[PDB]
Amino acid sequence: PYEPLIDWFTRHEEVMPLTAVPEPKRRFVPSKNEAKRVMKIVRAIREGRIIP
Amino acid sequence: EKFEELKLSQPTLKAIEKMGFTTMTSVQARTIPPLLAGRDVLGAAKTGSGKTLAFLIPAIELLHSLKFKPRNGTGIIVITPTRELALQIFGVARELMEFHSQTFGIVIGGANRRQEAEKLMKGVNMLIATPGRLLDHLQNTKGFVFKNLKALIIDEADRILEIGFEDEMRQIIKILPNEDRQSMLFSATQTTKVEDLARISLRPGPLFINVLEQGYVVCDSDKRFLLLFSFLKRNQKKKIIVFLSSCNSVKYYAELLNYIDLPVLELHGKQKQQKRTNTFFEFCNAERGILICTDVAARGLDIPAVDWIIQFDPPDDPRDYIHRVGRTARGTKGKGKSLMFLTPNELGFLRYLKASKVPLNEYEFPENKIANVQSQLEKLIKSNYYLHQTAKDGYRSYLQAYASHSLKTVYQIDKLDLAKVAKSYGFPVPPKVNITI
Amino acid sequence: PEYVRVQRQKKILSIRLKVPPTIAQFQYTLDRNTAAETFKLFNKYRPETAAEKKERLTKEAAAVAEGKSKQDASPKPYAVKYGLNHVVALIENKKAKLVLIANDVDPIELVVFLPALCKKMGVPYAIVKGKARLGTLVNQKTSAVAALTEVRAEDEAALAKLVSTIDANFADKYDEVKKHWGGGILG
Amino acid sequence: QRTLLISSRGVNYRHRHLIQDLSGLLPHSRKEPKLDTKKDLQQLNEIAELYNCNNVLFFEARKHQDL
Amino acid sequence: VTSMTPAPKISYKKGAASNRTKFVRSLVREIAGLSPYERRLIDLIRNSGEKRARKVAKKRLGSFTRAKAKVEEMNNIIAASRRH
Amino acid sequence: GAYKYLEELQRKKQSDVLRFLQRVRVWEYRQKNVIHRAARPTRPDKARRLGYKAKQGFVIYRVRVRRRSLRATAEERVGRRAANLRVLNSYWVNQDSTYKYFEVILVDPQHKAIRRDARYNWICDPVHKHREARGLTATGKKSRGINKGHKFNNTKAGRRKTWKRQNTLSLWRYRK
RNA sequence: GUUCUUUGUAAAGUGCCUUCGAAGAGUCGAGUUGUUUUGCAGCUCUAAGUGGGUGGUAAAUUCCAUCUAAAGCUAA
RNA sequence: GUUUGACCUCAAAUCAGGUAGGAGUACCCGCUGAAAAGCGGAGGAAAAGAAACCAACCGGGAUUGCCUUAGUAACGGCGAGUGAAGCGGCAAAAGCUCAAAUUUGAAAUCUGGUACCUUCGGUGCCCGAGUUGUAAUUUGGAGAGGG
Repeated sequence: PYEPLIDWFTRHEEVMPLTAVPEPKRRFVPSKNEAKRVMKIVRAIREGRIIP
Repeated sequence: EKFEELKLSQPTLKAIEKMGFTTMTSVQARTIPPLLAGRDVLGAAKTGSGKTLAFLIPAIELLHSLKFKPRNGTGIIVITPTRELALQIFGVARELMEFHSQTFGIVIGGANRRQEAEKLMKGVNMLIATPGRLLDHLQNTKGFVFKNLKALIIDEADRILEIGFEDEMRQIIKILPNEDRQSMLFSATQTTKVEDLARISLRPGPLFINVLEQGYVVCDSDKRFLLLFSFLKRNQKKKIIVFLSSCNSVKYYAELLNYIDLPVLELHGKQKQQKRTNTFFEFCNAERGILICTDVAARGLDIPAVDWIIQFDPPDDPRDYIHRVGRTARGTKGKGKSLMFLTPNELGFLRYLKASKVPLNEYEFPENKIANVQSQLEKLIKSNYYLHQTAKDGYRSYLQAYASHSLKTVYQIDKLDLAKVAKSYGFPVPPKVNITI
Repeated sequence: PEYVRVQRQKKILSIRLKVPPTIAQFQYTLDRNTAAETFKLFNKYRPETAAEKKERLTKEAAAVAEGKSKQDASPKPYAVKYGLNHVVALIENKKAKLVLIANDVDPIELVVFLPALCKKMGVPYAIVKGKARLGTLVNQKTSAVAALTEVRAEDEAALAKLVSTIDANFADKYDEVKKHWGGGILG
Repeated sequence: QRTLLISSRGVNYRHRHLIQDLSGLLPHSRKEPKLDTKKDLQQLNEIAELYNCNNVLFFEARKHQDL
Repeated sequence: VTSMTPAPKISYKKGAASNRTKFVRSLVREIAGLSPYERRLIDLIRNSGEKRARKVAKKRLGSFTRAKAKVEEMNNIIAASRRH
Repeated sequence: GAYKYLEELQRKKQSDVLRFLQRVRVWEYRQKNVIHRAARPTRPDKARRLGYKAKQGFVIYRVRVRRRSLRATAEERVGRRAANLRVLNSYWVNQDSTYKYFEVILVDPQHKAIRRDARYNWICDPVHKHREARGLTATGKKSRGINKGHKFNNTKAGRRKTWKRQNTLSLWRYRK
């Protein structure tokens, strides 16, 4: 037959995350890979392959 | 006599020079020639006499005289009740072993088990550990080089027995070898069940040397650090020492309050002991200063007559706190006003204060006078990675300090709102710490 | 045609049969004005396009090419978050202040845990109608998820009242009928 | 009495057909599908308790050669 | 010829279960609901005891120790639902 | 990530939601052809652990087979149909009393993403022509039974091989 | 071998400390049928996570060993 | 708003670019199969191949092939006869890649078109593909974050 769903496990709420994963450095500082792409464009403009 | 007079290896000499030690305390000056002689010992000494270093020197002498590989053995084994005392003994022992060649480690219930497991798989030539986690590591970790046991020490068997780890200790000693093992143990007082473990441990016949209102402030767990900050600003230009539990929270609160630019001295086991001595000297001579310290680093040294004793964290030994405030009052003719922070789960401690029969004064809190820096705290933690990690470390070591606490009737982790604790540390979401709850 | 015949015969065979209650939480979804204000919120937090990204890159790169190293200062980018594993990744920290969930995904099973997962994690989820409308606010074709974590101080008060609005309109209205087996009525 | 016949995972076909013949012999015996562990044996008691048998029989085949 | 102790290599599968995977499995449990023989199985516990329940579950399964875990799991479900 | 949710939910097949989706989709696929192109993997996690990537050069076919194995024959059908494609792998999705359904990942060695990107350029080798025709796929190696273990002995084709060992005689220049 | 250039807070490696530390399900397996001499295939049923596979071992409410299946490539 | 548009699906293209077939087939790999034939699929080799291995030792260490094990074990109207494998010696030696937790301070990825250029390609621009996940990093022998 059919019957409504039991929510035994949802009703207890986790006050904490699952994983104790340490926070990375790059989440706090300006993005590095952005800056590498910036310096790529800088090298292309120094070679004049990209016009300002 | 002196430490530098006695026969020692030169890196141990460099170590003792850099720890600032020249002279000997008298009971340790007594026990050191039997410590070199190779006899078992028990000993009555005050907590913090330097009695860690007392065994640390001939243990490293034994490891120097044997010169065995890290794969070869473990040898020196240290049993100590408190996670905080374990970290203090470890932090003293680090530079000592660092000038030496051998290996040093930690086994603590509440640490990451795969970490301690991999360190045991590598092998550790000097183990410092809590009694409860040792049964897990001896029964469960495979391939761990156990058969050597060059020596073994117990510290404060009163505190093991008062926690109640003595049956675990009996199972440990029944796992432990005896013939290669020598046993040395320090305990300020003694009981019969202490002496029963002593009769099992001490392999030769040993020679042994034997030598008021409180403030209480009930606060919610979120606003208590803020209220500490507010009360510390209001009582600026008054020297005050704050008692903590975990050295990480000591270092983090010190770095935080120095980032809020009010002058704060730190005092903890991770602090280098010459720097520790410098900080204590500067606090004692400066006479208007903020001192952040743990419980037992404060226990390890005498205290100047202070404007305030503030105890933020839960105590290591509440009985020693009751004796400590009494000896603080009777020693200091200048009035030292003692307070402890409380959480509304902790009021049973109060009736144990009513078991202590000393008077008690409730110190009230105005909700209007709140420093309101918590948004700046959260913006700071979202900004600074370094402060973010130190905040997480103070939080982690704080919760593991609750885990390592004896009086469950006074402190249950199930009672505590970790959301408010994180907001006190300044996290809007509590970070995950791998803690049995 | 065949495909018109099947796409009309689809949604008949579904409603004719009993759907499990972990489905039909979908289409019990957000009403008109609240979804409208939610979109007004998230269009304030559009992510940067590839063209706008490359344009700012060319600006700062021409600056460094002159050099003319102007300053080193930028607060953070704030935007919606839209990668599905990234959306789940922002939960279980928790970091998701609001989550929008598309009702229509053809592999529905990609999505079905997310209401219960934000339920147990306490995250204020809301089921939105149409993943194309998610893709429009995130410069994709479809997105099927929409997480939002970081908000300026100008918008933070609007955020909290939107959360309370959703928890009133979604969590109170549809919670018991979420447990019930939907459909089953023939066509 | 009720009876139970249990084999291990080890089977040769000539090693197998004997168990068929024995199941043909005793009707109060049963012909349960084979157990996983040749080593753990206490569970079988529970199995006999779940089959209400008064004598249980177990066949261990080591290395497909020894019975 | 005397001894040497190797560092014993234990697979990371054999270490333990994480908090994450227990959360994953238990969160899948209430969402998935019960399969129909599990719907039978909870009722068969409640009606005719764990003896007949384990026997029917072993009949549904192949082996016996899995039937133990299945019956114990449905007992955990009954304990999680009925008292709570 | 969300793939662990999909895997653990995927292990509970006769659970109510999965059999609901299964029962809808079997009729829905019954409307369509024996073989056709699926827009996306219905079980993406299973496709990932079989090696699917979502880029050009990855084609997903859905194939219907009547109840060799059924899976290998299902691979052979789409191998015969899309000859330009190379069959990566396949997996079960759904079944009926009349038919089982499989979802097959094929990879084109003509597309320049596949001809570059050296994680997958090996499949451009002409030794990888029709792996299902030689049973070089996963289900092919299972039905050939090629692993390590004493449980693995001389079986069918290898049996003829060791029949070959009994059939040929080896002689040296100096007789031993 | 010469010769021209390549850096951008670029990429990597080793020791120590600290905090973590997630893996192949209609699969494993069970029964039956065919086929082979134990696998394979079909049909039905169908799991676990200090898990699982496999083998010896017993002075026995045993211990120990040894690998990580259900994804892939690889010259001679 | 009876309007307009996102998608999604499905069609159509004398649209652009590619690719499949057939022959041969000594060797190889699958399928079928009698008293081999046949079918299908490749290459210069193919297959297999980096242990859910073998062992029980003072352990060994991907696969392949040779000598030995050995006409032994085992099987078989235990009749006809069938018929291995571990180890050892040698030849040759080579190891690697995914799939699981976030880059979220910026999809960082790629096909295609076009303009040039030093063209088994490169650069630029623009369409697209792609978050229902393309890159970097990590495959337990750990590894990652930091310091």
